[PDB]
Amino acid sequence: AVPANPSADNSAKKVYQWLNGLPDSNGKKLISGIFGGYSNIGGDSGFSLAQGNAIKDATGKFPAIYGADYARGWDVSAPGDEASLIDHSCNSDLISHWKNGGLVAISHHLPNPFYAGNNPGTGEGGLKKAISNDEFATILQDGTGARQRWLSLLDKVAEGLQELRDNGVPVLYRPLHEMNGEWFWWGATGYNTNDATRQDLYRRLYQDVFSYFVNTKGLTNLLWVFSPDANRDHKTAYYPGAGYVDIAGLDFYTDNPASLSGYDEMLGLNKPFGLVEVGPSTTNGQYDYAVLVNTILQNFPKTIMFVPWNDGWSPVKNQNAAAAFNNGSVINLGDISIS
Repeated sequence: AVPANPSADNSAKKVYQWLNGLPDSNGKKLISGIFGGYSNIGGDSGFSLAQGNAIKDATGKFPAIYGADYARGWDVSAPGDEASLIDHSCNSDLISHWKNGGLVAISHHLPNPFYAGNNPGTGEGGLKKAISNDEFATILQDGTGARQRWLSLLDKVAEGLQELRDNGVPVLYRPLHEMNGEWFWWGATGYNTNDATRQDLYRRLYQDVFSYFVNTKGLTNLLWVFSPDANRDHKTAYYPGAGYVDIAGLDFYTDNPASLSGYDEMLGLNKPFGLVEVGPSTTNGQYDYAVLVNTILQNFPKTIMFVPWNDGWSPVKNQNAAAAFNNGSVINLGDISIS
């Protein structure tokens, strides 16, 4: 099994190979992570090492994967300043993390390129502003204002991913996540609706990102994550195909960790599978993270990573983080051995 980009650099190739071996691995086989936050926002949700350091304090382990998100799609910008809503100053810490033997994961709550200023007259940014199939289609038509903002957004993401490339850092790159959910602009029109033409447009949009980044931007360091929402239907209806995807993901929020649906559907892709976003439904500090680690290990053994979200989803703000992260089968920072 080789990366989807035929030009994948050595660093990305050796990581992907190592990920492909872990379900067969006797000892450690389940990679830990945390979401460190959003690049360049204030307060607890902002990116820093704080999320990791709090887990080191609670568990004595630093998560193996540190996640950042480049974008604040919930905020409006000036029309023509849309790339202001993408920031990658998080990269400096992510590079130290790779250098200490951790892995880096990038998502982006992208602004909605259909709207100048990412401003649809809604009272906020267009992150969760739905658009029709006709409106969505304009993001893929040469010469449109939507396509121009789209590429401008992509350029500033690419800038950040290129810096990481130039420091020899492979990236678990998770674009256009939870696409089978009705909430994001890039996602479904409806709640569990089977819209073939939205499905086709999403596949086309993901493929647009893939070739832009693979050809034009020479982003050799990316392992492409396709992570639908575990609590919505038509999970693989949005799959762009084996040629576009390196890692199969689910975003999995629940009060009962055993209730995961989509597992065998997603194993069908024949890709390394991860719970690339994880936490409770109810943000009340009762979620048992040791239960999750055991439930994975016993019931979803092909699973090779778990990445809790930040805030009230963090193991720190919940139960038995220590037990979860010190499980004999868990890979934390310091535990990764690659040729």
